[PDB]
Amino acid sequence: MDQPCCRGLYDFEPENQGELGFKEGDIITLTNQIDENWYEGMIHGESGFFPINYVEVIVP
Repeated sequence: MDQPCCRGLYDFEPENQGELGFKEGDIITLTNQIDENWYEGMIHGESGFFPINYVEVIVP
């Protein structure tokens, strides 16, 4: 039982299906993944992917 989290350094509005939208300070709960480049998780009530180059995982 463990669900690591991360936080976006820069904001971004979702424009492509499958991706996850968020802003600065937005904490996302990860528990999925696409590849070694972009991960996957959910926020509030939606799922999507978010490359590490846009967030900072708090819990490795």
